[PDB]
Amino acid sequence: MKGIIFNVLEDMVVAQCGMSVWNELLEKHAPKDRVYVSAKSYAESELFSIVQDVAQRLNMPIQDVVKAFGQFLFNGLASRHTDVVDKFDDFTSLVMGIHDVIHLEVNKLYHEPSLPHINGQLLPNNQIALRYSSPRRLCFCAEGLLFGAAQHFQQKIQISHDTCMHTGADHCMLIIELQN
Ligand code: HEM
Ligand SMILES: [Zn+2]
Repeated sequence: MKGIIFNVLEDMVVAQCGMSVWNELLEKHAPKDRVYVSAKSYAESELFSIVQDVAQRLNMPIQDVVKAFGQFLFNGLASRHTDVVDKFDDFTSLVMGIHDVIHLEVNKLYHEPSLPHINGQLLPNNQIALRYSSPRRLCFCAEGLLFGAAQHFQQKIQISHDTCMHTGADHCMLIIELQN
């Protein structure tokens, strides 16, 4: 888990709960004197432990917190990597470009990143079928990021997530319908 993800999480937690809460979370869940360097890889367990704590504090499902973070995360990534996002003229182009374009540019900018397996099909009814697979099981973060990307492009969307790893499947299937 690259530090940039933790950095955007910090922005969210600090903005919503204050720096003392963020530092408390780091004391509880990260090694002593932890500082998240954007380019460096960290144990994904640190991220999950932090988000698990937040979710339990709010008495919410962890996956709803993860989805909220995902939506927040798109702007966090877009802001830090504007050149990458600027490559896309619309929502559909971005989503269909996750596999080819995003994956490439991240591997160019980061040392040994851990990216999900994402594959998109544009269907003749102009729905997008997005397959997700990852050991991290962060499909709800993916769902959140898609909504974030939709907001960015001023595009309204609906997502059906009727196959999911969290129920035992070896992948998730996110059907994205663009609406008016
Ligand atoms: C709708 C658009 C996107 C989706 C669905 C998506 C999906 C994801 C997900 C779900 C993760 C969590 C890791 C995992 O699941 O294994 C991730 C990680 C990541 N994504 Fe994306 N992403 C999107 C856009 C972007 C963009 C625009 C960038 C720009 C650079 C980006 C760069 C990254 C980076 C740097 C990581 C962390 C990799 C690591 O921790 O090693 N993503 N992505
Ligand atoms: Zn899923």
